[PDB]
Amino acid sequence: ERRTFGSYKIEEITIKIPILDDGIFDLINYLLNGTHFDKTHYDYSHLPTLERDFNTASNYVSENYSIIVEEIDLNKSESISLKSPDFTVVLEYFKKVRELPLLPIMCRESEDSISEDILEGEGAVIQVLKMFMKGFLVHLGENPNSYDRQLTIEKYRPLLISIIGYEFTVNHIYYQLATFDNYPFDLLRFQLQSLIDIKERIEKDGLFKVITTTNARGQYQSVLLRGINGSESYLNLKRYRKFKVRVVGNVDNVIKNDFSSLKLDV
Amino acid sequence: ERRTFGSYKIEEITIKIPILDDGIFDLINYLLNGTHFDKTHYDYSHLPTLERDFNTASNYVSENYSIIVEEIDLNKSESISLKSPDFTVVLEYFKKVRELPLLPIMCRESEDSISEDILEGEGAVIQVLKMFMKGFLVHLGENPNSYDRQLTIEKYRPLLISIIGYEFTVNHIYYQLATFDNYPFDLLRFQLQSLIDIKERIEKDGLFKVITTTNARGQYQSVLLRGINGSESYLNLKRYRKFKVRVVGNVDNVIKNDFSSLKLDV
Amino acid sequence: ERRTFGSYKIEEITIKIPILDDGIFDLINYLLNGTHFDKTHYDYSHLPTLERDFNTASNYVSENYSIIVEEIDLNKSESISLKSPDFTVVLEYFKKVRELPLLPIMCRESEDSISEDILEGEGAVIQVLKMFMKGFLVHLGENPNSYDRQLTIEKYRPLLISIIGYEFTVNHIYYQLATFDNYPFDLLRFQLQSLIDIKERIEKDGLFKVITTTNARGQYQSVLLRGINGSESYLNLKRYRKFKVRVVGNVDNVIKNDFSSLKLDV
Amino acid sequence: ERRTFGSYKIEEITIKIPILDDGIFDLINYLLNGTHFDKTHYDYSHLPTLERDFNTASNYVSENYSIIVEEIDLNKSESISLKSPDFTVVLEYFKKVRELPLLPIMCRESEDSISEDILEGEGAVIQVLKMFMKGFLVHLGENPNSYDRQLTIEKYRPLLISIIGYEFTVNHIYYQLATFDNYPFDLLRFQLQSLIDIKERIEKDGLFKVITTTNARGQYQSVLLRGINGSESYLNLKRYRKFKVRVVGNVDNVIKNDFSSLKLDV
Repeated sequence: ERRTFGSYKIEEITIKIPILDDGIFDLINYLLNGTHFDKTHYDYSHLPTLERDFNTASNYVSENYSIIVEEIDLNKSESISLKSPDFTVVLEYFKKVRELPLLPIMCRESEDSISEDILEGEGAVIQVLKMFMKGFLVHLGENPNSYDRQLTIEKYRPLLISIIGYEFTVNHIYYQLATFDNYPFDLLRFQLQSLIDIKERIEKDGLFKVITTTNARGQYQSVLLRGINGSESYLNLKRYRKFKVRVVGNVDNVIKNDFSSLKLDV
Repeated sequence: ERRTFGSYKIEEITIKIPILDDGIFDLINYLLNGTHFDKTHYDYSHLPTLERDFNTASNYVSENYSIIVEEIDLNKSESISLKSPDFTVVLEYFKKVRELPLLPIMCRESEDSISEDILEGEGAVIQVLKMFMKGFLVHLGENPNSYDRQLTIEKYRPLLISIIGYEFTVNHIYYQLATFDNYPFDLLRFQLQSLIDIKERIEKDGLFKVITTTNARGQYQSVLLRGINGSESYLNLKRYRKFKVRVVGNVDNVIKNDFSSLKLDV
Repeated sequence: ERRTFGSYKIEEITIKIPILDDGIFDLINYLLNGTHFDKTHYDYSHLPTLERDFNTASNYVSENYSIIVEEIDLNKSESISLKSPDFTVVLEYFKKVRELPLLPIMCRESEDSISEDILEGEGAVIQVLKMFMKGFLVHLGENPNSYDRQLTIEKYRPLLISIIGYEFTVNHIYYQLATFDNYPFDLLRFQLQSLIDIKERIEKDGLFKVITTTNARGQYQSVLLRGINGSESYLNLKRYRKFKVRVVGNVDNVIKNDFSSLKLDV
Repeated sequence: ERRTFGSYKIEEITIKIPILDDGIFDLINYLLNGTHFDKTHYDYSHLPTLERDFNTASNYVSENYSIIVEEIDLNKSESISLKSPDFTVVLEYFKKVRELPLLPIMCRESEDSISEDILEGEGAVIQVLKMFMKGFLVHLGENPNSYDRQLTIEKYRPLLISIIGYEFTVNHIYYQLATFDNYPFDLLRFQLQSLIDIKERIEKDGLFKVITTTNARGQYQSVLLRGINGSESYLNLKRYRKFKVRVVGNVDNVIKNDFSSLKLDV
């Protein structure tokens, strides 16, 4: 059941709406386990240095996951969630509920205080995801679909966001990609080229804004990104699921029998 | 939207049951209109003399259809049905209901009284359908499916029946094919070869039996076929429908754009 | 209650979804009556020769509308609809239901048989709409909104289509604009520039495809456009309404009174 | 998200009723925290000595609030309420309920017994609110609305009441303003001028009346104000809420792109 890396799939439901398979839920679980590409469900010539970054980031995320795996109850569904711009994972577990800020880029006054091996671990993670998106887009271009006009990149926004955060804590393409979660596929297929213009001044003074609402029972902090149009968008939760894969098995038919051979009447 | 002749298609529905597209409902309508293969929704090298028989039978069925088209009301859905062994078509029409015995082979005491042109018309029809089935089976062998074990030939039984009727009013393959409407696909894919054995005696004395039930309000006549096992099966009605084809259009994508060309960061 | 020509407006509803006001329903009614710009609900320096084309097309559409106005019953809501690519209007009328193919460009084997005054009338209509869209887009750029990322050009597709039809029966911009009814606003605000590439070959052989489905009770004809990606889209109905304008009246306040004048205590 | 001080806002709801935003709920919370104007959600030239009184009163209210903050449970919505004429705040708190008489002016036989710093604190509070109302009214005059005829000052009555209490425990404008909670906006916009006449005799003998009803389970005390018409009104509870502010963010669009530049056909 192997597949190319960074893939997506399209499935139909009707009462003919399609839905997309991301390559993330499984990707998240793989990074949870530190699993290596060989023992994965996964033609990568144009993917330079893919494996070393892959497995280094897999291990780094593996121990980070273990950091909270240690506390987990035996007894204590799966509805993993992600938050921009510190790109934090969110879990739940019942008897029959935690988080981790994978890439905190909002404020880091430990540029040299944090050890360089940890920094390289995060850099490996962010580059891995960067190339993962590059693969996902190559995949989009490689095969077009009837349903290319029905959905948007919207899931992947925060990852691109994390990219630009590193950019400030070290671009035009990834930024403007992030700017439109609602952006459609074949559009990008058309105008990957001229995505060049804000020019310098709206990002020299912070890429994002931070606002807290004093809800009188707490302090709902929130991050408010600004996009190259010079505009803004609130960051929002996005609960995940993952489709229960079909039992279907490959036909792999070998008989390929001839029919003219049989002495049919005429 | 062209396709190969004699095709079938497989469609999924779930609350993952598949259903088959026959190539008959459309085929019936085409024979209704006498339409020629060029102006059809339809790689036929192994189909000898296909076109001349095709269009001759199309015309013959066209006038036969007109025989009852003349009487039809303007105002007076579509639920066409077929009956073995005279292979009769059945129509309905409402304001917002007839039949025709296309190939009556039960009793014909007009072997020379019926003109030879009419006889050639029916022979063209029966051969056309014969090759149509041969194509359908070549199609089955050409592409196998996950769902090859889920359905049977059951729709096409009466046509094979009509074949054997001509055989008596002029075989092993088509007979035994007809014998099992419940017969599965890939089985035939396996054992097309040895389908040879009843030997002479159960068919010298009539291929079928005829029984009428005196239901006290009418005489329900019925034909009871016997199969090479030396067994029997009652012939049954089979109401038809036809799926409302999807609006889907061919992507026919031409851009096939490169991606390494864009100056992505790394 | 005057407004600039070719305008749009944005209105909120919630149980904060916005909806757009087109400038079409009213525009359609104005062309129905042949009304001139002076006696309209409507800063047009950059609109060359606007009035002469405006009123000529208004008159032409007025008589064309009268062509079916003559037959209308006294007694016999309003749910006007439009169809590409002949860009036909659709009406209904009850006691307490027609159409007209305004710009038939699918097939016209009367290039010189049709008088030149009629041809100039249609050309005036199509240019009028062309500039109307140019104004609509200037309007989009002039004022951006919070909700610029929530809707698409989708209403106006067929008009752009009619444009390209004239192009064949005499471009890159209007074509690619039409190609994406789902296209978002501020995107166009960004990349109006580089919209240049199919190159010659997919449009030399017909801009559109025509397919009829033999639904066994009729012949549902349909037109299937192809877009610069080399892809396709089915053309679809779009029922219209028009919001019942609010009773609101301009405050136009004139008092602008001072307050420090009153002998407030401190 | 800064705004001018003492503001109000107008919001629409329909099944087009408007509602007003006060500048009080937030103001109450700010005085709860002793917050200073700089770190507030808030062009004040005509506001003399605003900041010193602002922050002094903020601190005074802050400790007064702390007086009951000390007792509050950790675990133990928000429905703050105010009562004239001692202008007392009212709170509630649940697991998942107190008051404070901010400006008791009904009876104070401690004119010199109460220290002068406390007295200056209350005087700062009352002047702060006095100017706050003056700003609110300047705001009303500065921008008029369609809905100026749909609501009344009714929320702010008790504050004006507290004013007149100080007047006795040290006017025509603030008194008559208080006299009509049901008074409409643009009226005041018209006749701020001649609000002069009861003349001396109905207020020399107490501004208000006090009546207790022996409800046989308690003593429901109540204060009964008298207005310059020589009439009366019972003082009433007014439960508060505060709208959950919209997530909306400022567009702050910067592109302001030209359109004639693109080589549109005509």
